[PDB]
Amino acid sequence: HVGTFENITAAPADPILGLADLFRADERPGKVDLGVGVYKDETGKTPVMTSVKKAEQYLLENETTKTYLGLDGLPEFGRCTQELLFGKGSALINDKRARTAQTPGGSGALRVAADFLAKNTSVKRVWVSNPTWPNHKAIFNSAGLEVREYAYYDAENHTLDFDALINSLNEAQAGDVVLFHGCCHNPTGADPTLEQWQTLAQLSVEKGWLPLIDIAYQGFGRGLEEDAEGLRAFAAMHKELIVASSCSKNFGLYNERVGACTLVAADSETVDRAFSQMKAAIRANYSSPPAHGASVVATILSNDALRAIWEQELTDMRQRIQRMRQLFVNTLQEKGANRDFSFIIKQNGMFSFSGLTKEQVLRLREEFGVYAVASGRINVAGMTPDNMAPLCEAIVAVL
Amino acid sequence: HVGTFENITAAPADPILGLADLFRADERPGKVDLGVGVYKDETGKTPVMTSVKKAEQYLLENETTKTYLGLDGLPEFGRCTQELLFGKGSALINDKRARTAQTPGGSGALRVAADFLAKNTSVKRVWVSNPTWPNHKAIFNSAGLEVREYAYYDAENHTLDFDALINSLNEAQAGDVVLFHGCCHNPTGADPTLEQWQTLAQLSVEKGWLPLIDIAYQGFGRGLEEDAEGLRAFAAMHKELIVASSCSKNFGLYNERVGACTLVAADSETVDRAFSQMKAAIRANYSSPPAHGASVVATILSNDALRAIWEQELTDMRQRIQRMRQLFVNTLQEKGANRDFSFIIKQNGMFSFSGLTKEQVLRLREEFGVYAVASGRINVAGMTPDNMAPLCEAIVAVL
Repeated sequence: HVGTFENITAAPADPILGLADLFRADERPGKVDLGVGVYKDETGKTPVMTSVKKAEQYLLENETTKTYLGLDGLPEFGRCTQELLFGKGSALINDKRARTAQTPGGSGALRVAADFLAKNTSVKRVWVSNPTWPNHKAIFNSAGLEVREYAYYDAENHTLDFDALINSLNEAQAGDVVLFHGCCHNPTGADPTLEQWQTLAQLSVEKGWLPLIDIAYQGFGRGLEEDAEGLRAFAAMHKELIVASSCSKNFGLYNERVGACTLVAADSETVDRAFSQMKAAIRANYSSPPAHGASVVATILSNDALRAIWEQELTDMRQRIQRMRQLFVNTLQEKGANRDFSFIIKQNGMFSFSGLTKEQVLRLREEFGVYAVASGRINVAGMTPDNMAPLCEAIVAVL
Repeated sequence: HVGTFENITAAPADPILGLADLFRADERPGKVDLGVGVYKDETGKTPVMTSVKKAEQYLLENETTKTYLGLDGLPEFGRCTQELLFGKGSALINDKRARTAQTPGGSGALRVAADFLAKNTSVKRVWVSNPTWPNHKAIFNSAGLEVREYAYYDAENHTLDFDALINSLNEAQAGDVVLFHGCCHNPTGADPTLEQWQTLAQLSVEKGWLPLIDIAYQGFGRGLEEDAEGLRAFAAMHKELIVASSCSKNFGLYNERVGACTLVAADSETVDRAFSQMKAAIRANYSSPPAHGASVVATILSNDALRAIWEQELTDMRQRIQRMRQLFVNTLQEKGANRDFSFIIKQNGMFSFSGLTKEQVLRLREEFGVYAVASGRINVAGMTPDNMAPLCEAIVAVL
C-alpha cells in the first residue's frame, strides 16, 4: 500500500515568514522591519498591557476551576463585546436581537461564520474589498463559499474610491454576503466616512446584502466609540448582520486567541434559531473557546479602575501611531522625497500601502536593510523617532 | 428582501445541557450528578492542579509579550507532547518522522486532522467504535468524511468483544482511517490489552488502514507510560499515523483548550510536506492556537520539580477513580444489589456504562436526585465516600 501522505504536494512557503527569517539573520545595524504584523511601542517591544497583567494576577489569585464552559464561551465576555460593538443601551441589545459566541480570535469568528453560513443558508458568495486581509479568501473558501472582490482602494491616488466601490457592488446579488472592515481597514488604513457608512448601510438594505463586519482594530483609529460608528450605522438599518470581532490587537492578546462572532436577526426567536446552528458549527470544530484571554477581557471591562487603565493604554497606542504617521510624512519631506505622501496622515491604524513597487521593496531590503512586504504594506508602529530619518532617506533614495 | 436567517430551523436541544439545567433547579440536598464529563475530587470540585497554579505564577512573572506564534504553536509544547506519546528513545522521533501542531483541545486536533485529510488525501471514510466520544461524527462529517461504526462493546456482558471488533473491521478498505481511543475508552472504560493492541496494529498494517489514535486520558488508566502502550504498538508497526491528543483532563486545563495533532510519515521530508498542508488547514480555521494552556504544559513538563508535582497529583486522581470503582461495587453488594457489578472494577478511567435502563435512569433522577445520562453512562468521579451509601441505596431500589 502506497502511503496516504506519500504524494502530498508541499504548500507554498510563506514569503512573509521567509522575510522574517532573513531579517533575523541580517547583521546590519541599520536594519528596520516595517513588515511586522503587530503593534510595537517606542522601544520596539510588543509588551503585555499593564491592565492585562493586573487582570492575569487577579485570575491567578481567584480562579478555582478550569472546567469547560459552553460552546459560546464566557457570557460576561459576550456581553462586554456586544456593549463595545453596539453601545450600552443599544436598542439592538435591549430588543434581544443579538447573540455572541466567544471564538479563538477574529480568525475563529470568521471561520465559524463561514461554516454556519455554508451549512444553514443559501449564501453562495462573499464579497471582500480589493485589497483585504490576506486570510479572508482561504477561510471562506474552506467552507465552500466563493469569494469575489469589490473595488475599494485607488492605489495611484491613495484614496478610497467610493464611487468605484458602490458601482462594483452592483454585481452582488440579494442574499450574498458583503464583508466590510469596521475601522482601520487592513491593509490600507482608508476608511469610509460616517456619511459613506450611512450610504453603504442604505444601499445594503436596498440590495438585500447580508453584511459581515470584520472589526479587529476598535480603538486604533479615532477612539472606541468613533471606531464603532460604521458598524452602528449598519446596525441601525439592518434586520440581520454578522460581526467578527477581535481583541488580539486592542488588548495585545494576540496569542491567546480572543474574539467573537455575533449574530443579529430581526427578532429574538430568529437569532436564537440561528445561534443554535452556529453552536452546532462550533461543536464540529474546536468546541468550547479558550478561556484565558476572554477572562482577561471580561475582568478588565467589568472593573472601572482596570477599564480606565486599559483605555489609557489603548489611547497611548493610537496616539503613537498617529504621531509616527505625521513624523513619517514630515521626515520624507525633509529628506527630499520627490512626491507627496500626505495620504499617510489621512489613514487610520498601523497599516498603509506605501505605494512602493516590488522592485523598490526589494532594493530597500537588499541595499538599505529596510524590510516591507511585497505589496508595499508598511506598519508605522515599526517606526520610531530614532529610526525615522535613515528609513526615510532610504525610501527617498529608491523613488 | 426576505431574511437570510428567517428559515433556519433550530438545532435539536442538547439533552445533556437540559439535564444540567434540571440539576441546577433541583433544590434537594442529596443530589448526585454522575452525568458530568470532567474529573471531580472528593469535595465535588474540579480544581486547578497545584502544578498548574505554580506554572501560571511563573508565566505571569516571566512573560513579556503575547505576540503571535506560528500555526503550529509553541515548539516546546510539541516536543513535550511527542515525548509523552512516543516515549524517550523512540526510533520514530529519532528519525524525524513526527510533526506536531498545538491545537485548541483534542477537539481542535480532530477537526484539523479531518480538514487536512479531506483536502490533501484520498481518505473517504473514518471508522469509529460503537460507542465513541459523542462529537467524533460531527467533526469528521463537517469535513465531508463519511463516518462508519465498528463493533466494540458487549453491553449485556460488559466486555470488549474483540472478535466482533476485528471481524467488523474487515469492511474497512485500504486507505480508510480507523480511529482508536488510546486508553480509557470513552465511554466504556474497556481497553484492548497490549496483546490485543499488537493484533490490531498487525491487522492495520496488513489491511492498509491509516490509524488515528485519539488519546485524551493518558495517566488516568494505569499510568502515563502504560496508557501509551497501544499507541506505541501502532507506532512501531506503521509508516504513517495521526494522533489527536488532549491535555484537558490530565492537566485539568479543560477550558484553556490545549491539545495537539501529530502526524507521522515514512520520513522527515514526507512529514514536512504533509505538515505544510496541515498548517494550511489551520490557517483557514483559527490560525494560531491559544497560548496559555500550552505554555502551562510546557512549563510543567520541562521542569523536573514541577513535573513531579504534576505526576503526583495525576496519580492521586487516577487512584481516587480506582478507589471509587471498588467502593461502588463493594457498597452495592453490601446494600443487596440483585446483580453483579464487578465489571466496574476492571474498567479504566472515569466513565463506564452502568447497565441501567432509561426507565431506571428516569426514576433515579425523579425519585432520588441521582443524575445519569440516558445511556446509563456514569462518571465515577462523581462518587465520594460520603455520597456512596445513599447513591447505592437508590440504585438498589430501582433494580
